Amino acid sequence: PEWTYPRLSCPGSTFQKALLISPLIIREPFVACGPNECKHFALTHRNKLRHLISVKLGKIPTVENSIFHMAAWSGSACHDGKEWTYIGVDNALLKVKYGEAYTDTYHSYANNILRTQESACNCIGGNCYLMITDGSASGVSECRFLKIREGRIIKEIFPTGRVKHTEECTCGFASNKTIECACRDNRYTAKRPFVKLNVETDTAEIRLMCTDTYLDTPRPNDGSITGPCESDGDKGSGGIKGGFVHQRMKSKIGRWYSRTMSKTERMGMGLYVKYGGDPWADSDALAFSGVMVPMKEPGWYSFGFEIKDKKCDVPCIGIEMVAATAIYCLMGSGQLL
Amino acid sequence: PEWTYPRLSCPGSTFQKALLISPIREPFVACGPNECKHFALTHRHLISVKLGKIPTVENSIFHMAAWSGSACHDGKEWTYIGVDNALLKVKYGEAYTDTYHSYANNILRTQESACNCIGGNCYLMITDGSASGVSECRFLKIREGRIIKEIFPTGRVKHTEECTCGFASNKTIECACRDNRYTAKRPFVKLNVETDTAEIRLMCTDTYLDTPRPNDGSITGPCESDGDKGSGGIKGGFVHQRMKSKIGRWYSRTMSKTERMGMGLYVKYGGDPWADSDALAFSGVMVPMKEPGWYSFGFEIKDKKCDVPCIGIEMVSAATAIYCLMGSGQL
Amino acid sequence: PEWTYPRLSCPGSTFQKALLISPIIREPFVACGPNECKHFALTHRHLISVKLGKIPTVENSIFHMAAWSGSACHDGKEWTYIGVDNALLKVKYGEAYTDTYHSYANNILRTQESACNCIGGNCYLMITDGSASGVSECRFLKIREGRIIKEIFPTGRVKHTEECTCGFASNKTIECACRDNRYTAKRPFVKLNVETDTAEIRLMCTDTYLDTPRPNDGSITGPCESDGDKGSGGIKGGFVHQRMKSKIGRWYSRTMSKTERMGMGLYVKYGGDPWADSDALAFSGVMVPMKEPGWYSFGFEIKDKKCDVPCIGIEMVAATAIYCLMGSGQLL
Amino acid sequence: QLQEAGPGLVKPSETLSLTCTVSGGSVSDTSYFWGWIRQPPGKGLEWIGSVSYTGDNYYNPSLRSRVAISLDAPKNRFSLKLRSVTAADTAVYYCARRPTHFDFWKTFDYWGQGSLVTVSS
Amino acid sequence: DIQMTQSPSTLSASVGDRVTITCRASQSISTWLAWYQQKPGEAPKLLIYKASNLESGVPSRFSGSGSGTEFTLTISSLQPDDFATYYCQQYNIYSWTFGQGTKVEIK
Ligand SMILES: *[C@@H]1O[C@H](CO)[C@@H](O)[C@H](O)[C@H]1NC(C)=O
Ligand SMILES: *[C@@H]1O[C@H](CO)[C@@H](O)[C@H](O)[C@H]1NC(C)=O
Ligand SMILES: *[C@@H]1O[C@H](CO)[C@@H](O)[C@H](O)[C@H]1NC(C)=O
Repeated sequence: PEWTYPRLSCPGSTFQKALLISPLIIREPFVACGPNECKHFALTHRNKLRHLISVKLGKIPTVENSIFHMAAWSGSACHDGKEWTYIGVDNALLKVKYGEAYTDTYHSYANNILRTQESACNCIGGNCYLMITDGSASGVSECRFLKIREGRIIKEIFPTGRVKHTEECTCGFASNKTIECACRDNRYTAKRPFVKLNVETDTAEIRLMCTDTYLDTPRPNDGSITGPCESDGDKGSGGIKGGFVHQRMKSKIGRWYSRTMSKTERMGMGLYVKYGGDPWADSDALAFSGVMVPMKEPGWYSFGFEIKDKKCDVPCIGIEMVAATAIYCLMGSGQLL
Repeated sequence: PEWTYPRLSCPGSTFQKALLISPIREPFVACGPNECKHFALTHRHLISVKLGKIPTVENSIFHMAAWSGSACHDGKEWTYIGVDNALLKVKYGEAYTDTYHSYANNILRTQESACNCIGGNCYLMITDGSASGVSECRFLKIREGRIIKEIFPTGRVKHTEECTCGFASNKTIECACRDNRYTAKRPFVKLNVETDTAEIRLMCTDTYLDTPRPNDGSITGPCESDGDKGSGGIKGGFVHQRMKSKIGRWYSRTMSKTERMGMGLYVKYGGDPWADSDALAFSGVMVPMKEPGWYSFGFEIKDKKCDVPCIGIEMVSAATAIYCLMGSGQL
Repeated sequence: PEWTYPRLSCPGSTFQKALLISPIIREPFVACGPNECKHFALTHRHLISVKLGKIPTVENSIFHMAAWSGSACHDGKEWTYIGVDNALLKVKYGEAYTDTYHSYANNILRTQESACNCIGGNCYLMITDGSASGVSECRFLKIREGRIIKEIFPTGRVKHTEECTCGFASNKTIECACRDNRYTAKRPFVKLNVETDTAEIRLMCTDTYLDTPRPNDGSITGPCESDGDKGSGGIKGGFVHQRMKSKIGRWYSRTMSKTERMGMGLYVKYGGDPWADSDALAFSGVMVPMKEPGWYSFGFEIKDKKCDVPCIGIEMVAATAIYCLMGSGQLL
Repeated sequence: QLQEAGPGLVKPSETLSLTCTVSGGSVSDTSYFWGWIRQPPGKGLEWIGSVSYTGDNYYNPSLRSRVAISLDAPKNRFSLKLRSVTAADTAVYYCARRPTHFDFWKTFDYWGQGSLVTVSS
Repeated sequence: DIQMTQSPSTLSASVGDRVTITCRASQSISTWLAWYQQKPGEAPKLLIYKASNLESGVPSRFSGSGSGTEFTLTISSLQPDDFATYYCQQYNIYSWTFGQGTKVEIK
């Protein structure tokens, strides 16, 4: 019973299909992992009866298997090394549950729809960092990072940079000093905002990703936004949560991202990677690693998580398929098959 | 595995919906270190599931035959209590440990809630005598499954049933009780656990808590008086908020004065309910008036360092809604 | 926790039904670690697991990893799960994916749907890669805490080795009874060292012809090294070692029928070396009557507090049954 | 269209507050960034920062510990606040406006006149 | 940040002469390099947008071009009204940094 910390990633260079869960009626799945177990979280099918539930990863989500953590139309989960944090929203209120007990709450700031990262959150020591957001998807939507300690909200972090619209952030650790997040951006652009959160200084900054590979959906053709790294290109309306994990090697940080194949519908799902660099100021295209999901199959939301091995962490990306969950992980080397 | 004690409550000032369990009767919740269990009766047996699971036959464990019952945890183990003219049977952990006989040769009943354990001593309310008339309650002190002492209350003991109990402090247990036949005003029990002595007096509060009820303040009389609408009734929710300097008291009430419909949450801080007529503040609506809102009960969730007051509500088989003292702001 | 070094077995002379489990699940096998046995099988496609003794279902099962072929073992500290789906073999240790192995022959990579054998922290796994009706080499992978640290290339008769059933002959030796498609009805036998990580395969000399379809024992008419009549297709047979202080007993299964996959008999021989001993194995009894199907048969061992219990199971078409070395007398 | 006003003198450790008045356009217009450029005497230009009505805000990282920019839409103006002014901060402070037109293709099309601020005891 | 250098830092040129000013970014800035004309006593006036384009109202004597790291501004015919200090900035990644600029003296 000791706090988790970011650790260097398990050796490997590629991703492969790891596990598929394909049948309760659930939506918007995610996975979160503690020191020795992974849980598959989803919301049980906006509506007062919606709930945040979980089953052990590898189980089929059924009523017999599922534990109901809290009422919620949206939510997240974390593990700080001593216990699980369950977070969710049902104006709107955000509730935080630690282990068995309800602890703090947070009220919509925008007095508008409140949502959180639909993903595992990121804990260092006993401090869990959660992205929350509100103001409506149709316009300006501001995100904040809540620093949660044993279920209590101790600090609210207001970001600088491009903050007019940040939603559904997929976060992971780049290093022991920082959390980075690949965010959704409705209304304004095909480029995902990228958040850098300094955990030593509890300071966040957001800039638009510079890469010419557009990651949100719908998107214009890659390389087709003749503007400075910061500009908003076409097809801003719509959008979807992207997968994103870090590969922390002793000397380099790899960054893995998901994208749909469709520039229109949410169809298929591809995997992209870049090693090293600094996305806020780096226009180079991401390398294509392979196809996680075929174009004839649904491919909606995707998320990152990391599996804890005994002495390293394994980056993994999950994909929602309207909904079944496919898991891909950084195991070994070679092409994704 | 040390005995539990009442602890100060977790900082917060309001209640919010926490959890709904919905597709059994007389549901309640009891909690111990590192777990909560949802209890209910099988339409008879006392059964339970881990809180958060939906009760199913595969999930439910049958603790004992019972048409009435309760449960407790003393820090070392679970106490399961129930009735089935009937006998009270007490189980501790896996073994059946003791019994208590009927005393008025009538329908023996218990709290249909969690009981309150301090140290190894679990305080259970039992009652007999029949609802349509005089019904004297007694408290049993149960130690490691055995009935060590019976406590006979003073004060207004004419009729006490279905008591929702909790700790006001480490030196006393207070209970918000049902009162059929005679009044819409709930009896309030103060049990001294240092002296195993109890007194019962009516809550003086103008905001009548039982159902059916008269309008607030609609009875000119002393705190001690009975008023109208004594026939019919329902168990109220009740929890304490134990702060370093003040004791908060939270209560539930149906919205309808005539029917078991809706459910509101009321609160008052400090004072002495036996001699304090001031109205309870309205915190909010737990259940809309178009929904059942029937029985409610208190329980406390144990955090690592503090306790969280919670109130659950029965909704007719029936669903269970849980509200808890998390955060601050309106419900 | 510590490593699962193999131990001498629990005394007894014969087998009987230890447990039967019966109501799309295929190719069952079981494996045991300290204080725990799991029943493994594939779905029709994941490697799934249910605790041994429960009937496989949804509620009592887990989907451990995607695969259409796989295996499992426990090293004394954690469970290792293996599976494949130009398929890639994945290795998972506990909950983490730890490594992979690519194709070699670039064929249908398959493994041992039986059990993985761990000594110390080193788990030995046989993998097969190569058509069906043709040459197919096998290799042994040495896996440590989920990582592949060594690939072992056998000598001897290696033209075709498939779907092996492995167990320990001793602390310093692993032996496996392998299927042979295309070339012979006789079953190949591999002897694997662990001190030198060296494997060698020779055809079992023994005139029991432990496969199906098989000839009568009028094949041979060739030195033990004779790939004679039938062998097309084949069945995944298996065996366990008895490991006694003074000698190694070897318990093998054979389809009763020489044609289709019907019935199942149990055979035993004690001592010697199957690579150069033509004497037929003794018949112990019938595990499955020749009215009922009897398909894959895996070996596994159940760990007792002080000793190991050799057990052989079998697939019915699905459902399975376990036979164990319990006491003496005859198989009933 | 842009005009600076405020103290022409602060002493070390004091906060400098300069306000740029907007006319012929509006700070409430989401298509523009408003901001400040510094020019120390004898030196070239240093960018300080810029803000938008949409909430976006950027600052020079070497300075972004001591600086805040406020877009005071109700009075159609904006201001620069610099804490702990010490010495090297003596400069002409200019306000400017940057349209995000076409696709963020422009850099400060409109400029103020500038206000020279001396830092002295 | 991106460090930008301008050269020549001081320029002596005649009326009717041709002026070339070069910006050297330490990192690629794609094609987003802006140029300004600062007459002494005045706020800098923008001349050039995306390396070229040319700001409306600029005398057509001015034009820029370039990509990546090396960019130039030229004045087709230098006139006394072109006396100014000229500056350029990265106009891609944030932390827009200006070079020291150049002084253009007209003789
Ligand atoms: C973070 O610091 C802890 C200190 O014990 C160390 O164990 C861990 O490996 C470090 N992680 C990374 C990614 O540097
Ligand atoms: C009194 O209550 C506090 C609450 O935290 C608890 O820690 C303490 O043990 C209690 N004392 C006794 C003896 O009841
Ligand atoms: C192998 O050595 C270990 C050493 O602890 C021993 O426990 C084990 O029983 C040995 N193997 C056999 C077959 O007895």
